[PDB]
Amino acid sequence: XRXKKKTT
Amino acid sequence: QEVEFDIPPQALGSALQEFGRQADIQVLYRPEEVRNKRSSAIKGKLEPNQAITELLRGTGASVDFQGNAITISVATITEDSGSYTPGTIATATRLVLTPRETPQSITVVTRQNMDDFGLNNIDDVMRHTPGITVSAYDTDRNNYYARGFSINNFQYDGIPSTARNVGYSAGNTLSDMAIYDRVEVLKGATGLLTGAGSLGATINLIRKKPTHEFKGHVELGAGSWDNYRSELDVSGPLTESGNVRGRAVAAYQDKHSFMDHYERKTSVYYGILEFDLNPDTMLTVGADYQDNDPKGSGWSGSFPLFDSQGNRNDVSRSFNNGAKWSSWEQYTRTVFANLEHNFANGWVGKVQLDHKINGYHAPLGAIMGDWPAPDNSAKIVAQKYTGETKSNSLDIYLTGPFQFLGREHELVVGTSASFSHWEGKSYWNLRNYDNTTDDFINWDGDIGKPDWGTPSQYIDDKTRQLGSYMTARFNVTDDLNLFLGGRVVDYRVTGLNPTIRESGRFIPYVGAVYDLNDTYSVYASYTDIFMPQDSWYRDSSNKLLEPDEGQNYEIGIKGEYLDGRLNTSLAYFEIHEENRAEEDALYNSKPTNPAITYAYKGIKAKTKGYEAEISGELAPGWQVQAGYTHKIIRDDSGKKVSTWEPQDQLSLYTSYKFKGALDKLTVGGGARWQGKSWQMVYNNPRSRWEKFSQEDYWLVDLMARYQITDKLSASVNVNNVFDKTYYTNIGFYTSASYGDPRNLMFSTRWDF
Ligand SMILES: *C(=O)[C@@H]1CCNc2c(NC(=O)CCC(=O)O)cc3cc(O)c(O)cc3[n+]21
Ligand SMILES: [Fe+3]
Repeated sequence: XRXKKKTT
Repeated sequence: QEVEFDIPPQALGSALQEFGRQADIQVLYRPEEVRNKRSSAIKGKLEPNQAITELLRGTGASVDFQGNAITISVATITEDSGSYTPGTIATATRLVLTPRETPQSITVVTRQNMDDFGLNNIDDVMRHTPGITVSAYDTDRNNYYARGFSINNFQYDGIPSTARNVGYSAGNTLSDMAIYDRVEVLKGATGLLTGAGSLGATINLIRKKPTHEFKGHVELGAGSWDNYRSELDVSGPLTESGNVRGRAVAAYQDKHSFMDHYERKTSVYYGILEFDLNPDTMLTVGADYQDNDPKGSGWSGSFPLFDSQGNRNDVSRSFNNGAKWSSWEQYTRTVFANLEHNFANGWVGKVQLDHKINGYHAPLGAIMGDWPAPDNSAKIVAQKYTGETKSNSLDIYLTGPFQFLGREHELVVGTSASFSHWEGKSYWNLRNYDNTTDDFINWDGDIGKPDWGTPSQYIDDKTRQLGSYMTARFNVTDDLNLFLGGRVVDYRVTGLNPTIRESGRFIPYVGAVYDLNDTYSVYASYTDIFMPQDSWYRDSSNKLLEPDEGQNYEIGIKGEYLDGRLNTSLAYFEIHEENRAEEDALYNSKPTNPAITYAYKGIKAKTKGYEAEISGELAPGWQVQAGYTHKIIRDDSGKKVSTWEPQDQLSLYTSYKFKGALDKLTVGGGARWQGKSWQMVYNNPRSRWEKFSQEDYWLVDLMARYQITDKLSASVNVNNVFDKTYYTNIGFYTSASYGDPRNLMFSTRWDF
């Protein structure tokens, strides 16, 4: 759970 | 005073014990340094100092006189050994021990093994390390499995890396081997010297040091998919007196791959100096640098698993989801200074400073989501991640011998400190550009590059890490040795998110080793590690989870032959974890607390398995590195995790040097096998969980080399001889990644 926003 | 002596030839240790009686002196010696050696005959009325030197003739053993007692010592680099087995390891406790003396799982890949099989970066090395499974995330990012856990602990001459978040990869996973002597993987729970870290294993990298005689080589290479390589190594004394020594190495590599519109070029530099202040004091200063610059980088796999409406996608191994302009840049550089002093009582202290930079510059663009569409169209998710980590480390330790009951023991006492700072920018608030592409089938990565706009999220994280440690090895019998040790840590992290603070954390080290023969020895150990949870891992009450902690219970037997030219080991392990961050669908189905939407649960997990490996000389000129590993890891409900890591695995790599008139030829090879693995994935369009399985598969490589001139040599490596089509990743964001097709790499080395 690395704080990145992919599609989300 | 002159004493009268009479001591005939016998096993060295008996003659030392009898020397004390015949000289009225106390004798302190390590039985393991002495079991191999044998005492020469002495007869006459002699001075004690003169008599002891005559006794120890032809052994090269030091004698240090202090008080009314005397101490005896009978004392690493893998470069130019011809061996696939290590000499001595100081990774576990700092105490310089043999594999058989160490009560832990530990695996070493040697300079010779690296040279022989042309392993140029850390990835290649792991893909050849017995108990390790290499899976992919995307083109410029991989994962190393060990005993059911991902490896987050990367050390460089003992100094741990603080750039730990793989969401922002910055070099750890693609370090070039040109500057290192060897790479050791210490398995289990390695808290004692690592401090704060994760479970599974620890990767420690040892840097090359300057020689005292001139030595240098140039190696040029070429491989499949326009893959070029160049390296140069130069070493030796720089003054006439030889009080200074240096070493400089430069390497450059540019290549493509079986995947479309993708290339990578790496540039590395390294320089190290040694200074002799007095006969017992040495200063070392050094600097290094590497730069990974790709183009056509992929993100979240290589291609999506399902199309617009589910079904199943079928694409060639050459397909790459990444845009032309997509790049995951990762650059590393270090500046360090070491200083060791030898003290009068056989004691030696060391001080090492470290300054390290881990940075990234990743403008990314790839097709992700359930694509293609029924009209052969798709969409691209484009984001940008840039950042940099500056990390300053101080570590000092002292190590030497001490007596208790007429026995010689050795101790280690140290302290460390670390100050690091991670700053980062993230862009996903794009100034509206077109996501879509016309063609999915014939995608060559052709799409425009967007205006990134203003930063979406800022990261600004400061981390202090303190440590204080002590370890003892008790010499309670010739056959028996007991380790008692431990380490206390203070982990603190300040920044934008709330402060994480752990004071007075404790990590124990307990170990024993018993000797059965001059060959086999049994051992048991108890080890531990913890890692404070990241900000977003919170429970239903918006409270942070307690640090992820685990223990390693190990028992097994080790072997040694040809005084250390061969080692065998068979071990049984068991890892108990607590505070494992998992889902909690109970809350996630119907949230209650307005301060959090996605919450976590801290649960327990348990790996239970065993391991068997062998390395070194099998016959005069016949070297081996091989292992078998079996593992099963479960939840606390009772379900399997890390199912993508196979339960059974077998690795074997060998080489033979020819005899007679053809002692200029060398032939080698490798064979890698793993058992079935699987991932449980969710099909979104069709609203179901589906199972994806990879069958058991073999991986064979072959090798041949000739010593042409006397200085000039040539080699060939062929990886994946049988062109096995197989996968290296499934469940990672509903994506997939193929494994490397047939491989070739040719080489030429000069040696000045
Ligand atoms: C956080 O870890 C998220 C979600 C779960 N998995 C995962 C990983 N890695 C791991 O969980 C460690 C074990 C494994 O090999 O899966 C990779 C990570 C990569 C990136 O960048 C995103 O976006 C989050 C991914 N996460
Ligand atoms: Fe990510």
